[PDB]
Amino acid sequence: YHEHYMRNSRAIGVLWAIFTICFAIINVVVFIQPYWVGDSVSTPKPGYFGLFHYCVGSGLAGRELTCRGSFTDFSTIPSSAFKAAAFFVLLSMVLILGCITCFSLFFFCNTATVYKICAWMQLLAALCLVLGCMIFPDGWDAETIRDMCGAKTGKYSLGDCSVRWAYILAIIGILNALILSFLAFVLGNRQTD
Amino acid sequence: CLDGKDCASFFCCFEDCHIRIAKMDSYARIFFPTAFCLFNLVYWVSYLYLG
Amino acid sequence: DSRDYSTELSVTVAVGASLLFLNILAFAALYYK
Ligand SMILES: CCCCCCCC/C=C\CCCCCCCC(=O)O[C@H](COC(=O)CCCCCCCCCCCCCCC)COP(=O)(O)OC[C@@H](O)CO
Ligand SMILES: CC(C)CCC[C@@H](C)[C@H]1CC[C@H]2[C@@H]3CC=C4C[C@@H](O)CC[C@]4(C)[C@H]3CC[C@]12C
Ligand SMILES: CCCCCCCCCC
Ligand SMILES: [Cl-]
Repeated sequence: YHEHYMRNSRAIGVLWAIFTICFAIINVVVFIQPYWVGDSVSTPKPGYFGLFHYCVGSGLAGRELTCRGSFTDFSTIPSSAFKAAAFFVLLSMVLILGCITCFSLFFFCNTATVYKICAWMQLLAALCLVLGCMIFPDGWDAETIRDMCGAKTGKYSLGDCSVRWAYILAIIGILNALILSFLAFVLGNRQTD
Repeated sequence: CLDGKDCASFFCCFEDCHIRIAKMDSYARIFFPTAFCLFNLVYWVSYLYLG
Repeated sequence: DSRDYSTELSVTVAVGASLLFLNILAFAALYYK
């Protein structure tokens, strides 16, 4: 019985780490790729935008997507809500990367202790991602986003635009972070036996 | 509960840890290279490929 | 261009559901005594 116990624990820990790396990739992708919201057929003017970066069409029956925005320079971010959301998503990415670094502690530190460490860090990353996703719609009142989507757009109001893959992928990342955190807690309590 | 463990018994590992400080250099020989290598991978992929 | 993002939202959901299903399978493995 004990050998099966240890084998299942080891394998499930390996899968947990694999999915942790996958969630870190997801967090990096959503943080970088600017496809959180996008135009629609009824939108006055095309483009897309993410946490900080935004590309907007010139509006002459072509693309000419002029692009502007960078987390390094906070001046060009449209709104304070966007700045807060970008900072929270960055903090979540740093936290999950810290857990992937803390995987190195398995040589020396006790397995339960490091499992609880990454459990808490993944939970904190999930909380940060939740706050980022809840705060990001608050900045839709910005003049750039309103000029893009239209006058009907507003605070926590999608309007004419449509959410693109990055937003739903961030929500999926939130769910993944919660389940991975609980998984890490259960594994840490399970190694103790 | 899930494991019959109270909040403290299930979440915080405040039962051992500090005591393990003599092995601080032991962690750093693998913690620091991992963090730098991980930082480079996100840095270079972000600027070269993702954007 | 077809300015429709239904397809991309669709694929994003399939991958997300796959990942979540694998995680719930990990829970099925551990919680099973
Ligand atoms: C592209 C991004 C790449 C990012 C790079 C990620 C890599 C990050 C750096 C280092 C990883 C370090 C992993 C070392 C894991 C070593 C784990 C290990 O030592 O074996 C046992 C099982 O552990 C465990 O079940 C814990 C499981 C550890 C799982 C983590 C390592 C798997 C990495 C698989 C690679 C997948 C990549 C795929 C990405 C697409 C525990 O030992 P032990 O009883 O003696 O101790 C008891 C104690 O009292 C004294 O040590
Ligand atoms: C210490 C280890 C564990 C974590 C390191 C976190 C690293 C990868 C983080 C910290 C700050 C981050 C940067 C912060 C700001 C920007 C500007 C943005 O326009 C592109 C991404 C970029 C360039 C980030 C890339 C990733 C980054 C370098
Ligand atoms: C395919 C795009 C990958 C983006 C970088 C992933 C880094 C994951 C954490 C090391
Ligand atoms: Cl940038």
